[PDB]
Amino acid sequence: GCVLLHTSRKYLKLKNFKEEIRAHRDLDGFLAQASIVLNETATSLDNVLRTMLRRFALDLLMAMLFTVHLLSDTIQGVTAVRYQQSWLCIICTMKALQKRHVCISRLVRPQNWGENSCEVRFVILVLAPPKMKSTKTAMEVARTFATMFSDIAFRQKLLETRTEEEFKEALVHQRQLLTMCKDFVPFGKGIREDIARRFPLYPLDFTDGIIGKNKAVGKYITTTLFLYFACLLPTIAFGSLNDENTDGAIDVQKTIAGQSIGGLLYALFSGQPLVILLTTAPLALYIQVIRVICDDYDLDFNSFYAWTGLWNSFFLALYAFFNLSLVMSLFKRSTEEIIALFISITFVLDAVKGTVKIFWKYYYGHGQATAVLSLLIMLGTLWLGYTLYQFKKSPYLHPCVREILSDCALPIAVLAFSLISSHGFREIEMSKFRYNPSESPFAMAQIQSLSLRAVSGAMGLGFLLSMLFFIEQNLVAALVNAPENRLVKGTAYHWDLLLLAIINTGLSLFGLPWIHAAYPHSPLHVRALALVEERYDTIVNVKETRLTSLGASVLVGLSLLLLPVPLQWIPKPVLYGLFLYIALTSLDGNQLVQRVALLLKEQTAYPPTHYIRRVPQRKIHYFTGLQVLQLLLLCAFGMSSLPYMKMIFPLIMIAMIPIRYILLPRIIEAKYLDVMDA
Amino acid sequence: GCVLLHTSRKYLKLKNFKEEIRAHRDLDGFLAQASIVLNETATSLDNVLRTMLRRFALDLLMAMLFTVHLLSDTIQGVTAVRYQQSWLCIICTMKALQKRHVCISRLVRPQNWGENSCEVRFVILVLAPPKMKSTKTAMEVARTFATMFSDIAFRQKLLETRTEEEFKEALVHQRQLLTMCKDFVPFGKGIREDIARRFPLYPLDFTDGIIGKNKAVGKYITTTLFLYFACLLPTIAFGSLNDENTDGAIDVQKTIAGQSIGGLLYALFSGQPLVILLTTAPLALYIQVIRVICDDYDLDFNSFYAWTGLWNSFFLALYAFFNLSLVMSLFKRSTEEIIALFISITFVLDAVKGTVKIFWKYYYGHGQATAVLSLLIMLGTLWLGYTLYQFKKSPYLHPCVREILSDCALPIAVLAFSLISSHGFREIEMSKFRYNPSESPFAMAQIQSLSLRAVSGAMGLGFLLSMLFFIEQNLVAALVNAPENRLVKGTAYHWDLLLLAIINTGLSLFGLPWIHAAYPHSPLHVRALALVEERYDTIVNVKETRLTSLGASVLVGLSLLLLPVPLQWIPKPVLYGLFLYIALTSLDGNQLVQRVALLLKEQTAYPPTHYIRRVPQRKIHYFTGLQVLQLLLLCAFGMSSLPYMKMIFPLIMIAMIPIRYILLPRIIEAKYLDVMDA
Repeated sequence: GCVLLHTSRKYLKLKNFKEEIRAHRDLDGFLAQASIVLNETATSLDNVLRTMLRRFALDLLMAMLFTVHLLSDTIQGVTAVRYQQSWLCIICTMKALQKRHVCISRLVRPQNWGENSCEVRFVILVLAPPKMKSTKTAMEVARTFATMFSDIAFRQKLLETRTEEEFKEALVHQRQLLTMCKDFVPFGKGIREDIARRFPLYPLDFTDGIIGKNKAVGKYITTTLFLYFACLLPTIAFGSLNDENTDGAIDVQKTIAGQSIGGLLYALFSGQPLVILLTTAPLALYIQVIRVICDDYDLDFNSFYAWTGLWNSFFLALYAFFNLSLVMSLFKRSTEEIIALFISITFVLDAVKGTVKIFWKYYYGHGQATAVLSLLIMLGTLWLGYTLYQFKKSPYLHPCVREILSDCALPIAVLAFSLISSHGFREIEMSKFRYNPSESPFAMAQIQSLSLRAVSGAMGLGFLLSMLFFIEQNLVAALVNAPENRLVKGTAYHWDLLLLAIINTGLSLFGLPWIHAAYPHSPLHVRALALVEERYDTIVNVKETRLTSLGASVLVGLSLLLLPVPLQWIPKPVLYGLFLYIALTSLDGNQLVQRVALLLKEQTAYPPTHYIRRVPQRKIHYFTGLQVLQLLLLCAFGMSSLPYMKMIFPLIMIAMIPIRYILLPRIIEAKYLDVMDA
Repeated sequence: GCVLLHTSRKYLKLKNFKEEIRAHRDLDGFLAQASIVLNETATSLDNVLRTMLRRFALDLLMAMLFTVHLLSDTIQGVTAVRYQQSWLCIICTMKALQKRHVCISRLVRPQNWGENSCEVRFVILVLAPPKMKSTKTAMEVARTFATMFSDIAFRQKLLETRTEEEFKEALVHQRQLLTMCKDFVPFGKGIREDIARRFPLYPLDFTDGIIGKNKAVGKYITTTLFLYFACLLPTIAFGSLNDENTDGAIDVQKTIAGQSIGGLLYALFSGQPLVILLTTAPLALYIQVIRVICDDYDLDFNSFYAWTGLWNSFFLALYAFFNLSLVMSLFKRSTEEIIALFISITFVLDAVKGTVKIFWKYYYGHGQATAVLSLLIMLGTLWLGYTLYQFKKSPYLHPCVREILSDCALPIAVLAFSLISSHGFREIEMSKFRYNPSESPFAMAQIQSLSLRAVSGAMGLGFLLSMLFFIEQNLVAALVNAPENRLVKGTAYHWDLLLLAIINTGLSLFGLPWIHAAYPHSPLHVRALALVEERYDTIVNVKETRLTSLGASVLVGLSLLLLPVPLQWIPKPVLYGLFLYIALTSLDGNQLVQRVALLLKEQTAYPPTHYIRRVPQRKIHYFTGLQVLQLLLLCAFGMSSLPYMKMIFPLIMIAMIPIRYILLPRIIEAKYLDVMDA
């Protein structure tokens, strides 16, 4: 009965006692239940293995060990390639075991058990159940002992030991050996250097995936379509929100026009073009507050709105000119993810609040079919978009066709349910955003009309706006420029901030809504243009190009000609489903979200991530809990009914840095915190 | 720089040229592009490998080969344990390759390359890309050549060859060598033997998981709860369907009472108690036809209904007494799955037809909020139930808590959305099944009242009913008794058929609806009580017990006391979601469904199933297409508007056997068809 024997040899990295705590935990567990065989007189591998098994407690266990050259799993040391015949590590997996059993047996005399086992003196048997954590599997536990025995000096010390207690002391002693401003002075250098880093690479932005090989034409078209829908609809909602707050001073037409002009300019004359500019709800809050201030006094809305925008741009220009973007590097992964998660929650709350608003107005008559259909459309749009989003991992279809279909998840879900609501349910009227003809012919707002005692108030709002703009712009840019994304071209933090002020001051003078780096869209824009290979998921490269951003801006601008059509065929629930879709898809890769899901996870399902290996689980869960506590602080201030607390929200984000670097070290060791950021 | 080398040795089964076609395909592909090196004068492994690589076309390729003892992957022959040093098979994986390259090099003289490679004469290098089908991976292709070279006689013949053409002929010649009634005579034995097989095991049915170790108390309670909801609701719909067809002759009270009494009796005095009895839509069609016949003539509905039930039981008694259940073994996996899929489609169509009925009555006013909410509730119930159903595979939660929560998918989904529709949407009226007080006091139907010329017509219906009962009872029992399910106790086909007639004749005399083996519930009952371990999914054992069936029947009977409560708090859309849930969950494991999904699958994602290995893909897809054609035949006859074609549906199922055993062999080879059944 001839059979085929498949032998596979792979190099395993030496266990890092300095960094990995599992080695120390496994050594302590072994010391607690030591099974050490001293002066084993058996001259054969079979007898030694049977003796070690008897120390553990049989032919049933002995048989499963084999399939030295007949052993199923073994680990041996190699010297840079000479094998280490001095010691041998035998590994086996048994389904009938509940714990991990490690036995170390020392032979009286060297034994010639094979080509690479001619001088065996130490035999290490590691038995573990198949169902165990990836950090404490049979291979991992053996690597802890293999690394210690890989030292020739340590093996010599073991041979000198005479008693079991001294043998343990050598193991403990070996473990100990293994275990053991100037910037801002040049004000202009930040702006100058960023231009110098980006200007030579400008032509490559328009020909990165168009000219030459690896033509990613389908990716660019899909990403532009994804950006077009993901940007036009929120601006429509924000434009309507401004319309009902400013009583027609700022409408859908101006909001979309500002987004198109600002996006087009940013896509052309800014480094790192993957950042997407969009108006946000906090910006709408400032516009609402400005209207309230202008209502209380005898002040023109456009004049006051322009002046605070001028001060906002002026302070942002100073921030770029003083190279203040460097201090934003203190926002490590610990703080960025919390702020990242908070913004995703806001989009979820906006959809929930909008659904309640529809139910309150229609279902309770402050009719019922509209509210019920609104819930169905919102849930259906989220389901269809998310199902298509996850379709990329499916084995179904041609890889190219599947990638195109999956990357078109948002455009297809919006269009499909827009037809369902508008055409399949014509008899049921649906809530839609208001549309009105042109009212303000893009005036200059008459900045000189406003007098003293009011520009100073605008300066205060402008300074507060600058704090919001400075933090948000750098946070999203840092997320785009995260080390996980390759982006070999470079970063243009200082130049982008200066251009953002230049874009904003133009919008403020014409009364257009302000726009800055929007958190959900930009990484999704990077994620859409990125190439991911299963291993877990790793981004090989990102197609850095201005075509997607520029193309989306043009399409949004062209939508102004046919503006009523989106405002009629696309109801609010479709937008609410879009908000749910982008919020959920933006959490794919969030460090805090994964650890939150980890809390609720069976131990055996814990992935072998870097932070789990280096940081104790107890400390990780404490860090996760503290981050959730910080998240609740953001929710209390950022999503409150009082407008003032929401306006001072950037101060809360600033206050997170002292908590991270002063308060958190007092609770959790600073070394563990640094690993989480890394 | 000391490193750790992990070597793993595993026995690989010799490639079966007789059964597996991939071996022949790989050998033909190698012959088409042969890379044979004859009389290699190199005395070192490195030079031979470099020469073979040059024949393929380098140090980059050479480096990836290693990490003989330094080779990453190798296959060697073992004699029952002596290694075969004559030949060696080297395996490597390269991401830069597009095809599979195999090279065979013969050495002039034996070389001593190691302990197990002291007489190397043949070197086999197999290079394949990582992304390939599981049947044609690097290991699989090497196994084809390893099996051929495992024969010492074949290696001697290769040494005798002088030219490359003769070397190919030896490879071809080696491939050829590797490639190359009485029953029914005892009428009563069927009934007697089944009782003898089940009577000694009767006490074990009530103490299989209650007394002793492995107490599966949570499984029994959950399964009883699952069966209670999965049975009570369809009987409610069928009872209402009978009420609107028979104009009050048969109502919800009688249908539930018949289900409870029939289920309780079957759970007690029947072998293989995992079979669940329930009324079906085709049975309701016969009741509707009986009412129409009784309306056309001057015949009592109860008298005619009882007589056809008497003949149905009489013919079923003869079928059990003549051991006719044996011929049902001809319904192999080829025909059972098609019938299995068809019944699942009927439950899907019933939910769809019911949804259209609600929309037609309410949305179009033949109001709108009811129809829209009905769609939302139906889709929501399916989503929540299916999400909880798939929660069992999740790493989330405690394994015990997760298993209990996931196995309660149907009860939780029904109860949760019943509260949502009845209590969360009180203002929106929902379609509900009719409830009326008791009208018929369980009479005996006065069988003797009916005269001649009408009992003969009942005999015709009874014979047609017997055909439906005989086929359906055996098909579901065969699915329960499938080889995948262990069920070490045995089978009681003949006894179950006789008892089914005894149960049915009692129901017919009292005017209760007939019940037989229901396809969706019974395997799900087996699946709920089964233990599944990931490998793919394999059922270790099934907890065979009568408690779940008996407990569910009692709960259904007790529901008659509080009958209005389910008929009010549970609307039709919740039931429609239940129909969608059971239909979809019943396809988990369907052979036809998996092959249908296979059609739409990328080649690299093809699982290494037995039928793929033995049967060509082209023939598999032809077999899948023919089965779909047979499915369309069932759909045309079984789900048509004409009642007569639906009544003769059992004839269509009978006609499938001649197609399988006479028509299918004419198109696809009989050997391939037998593999599909196996």
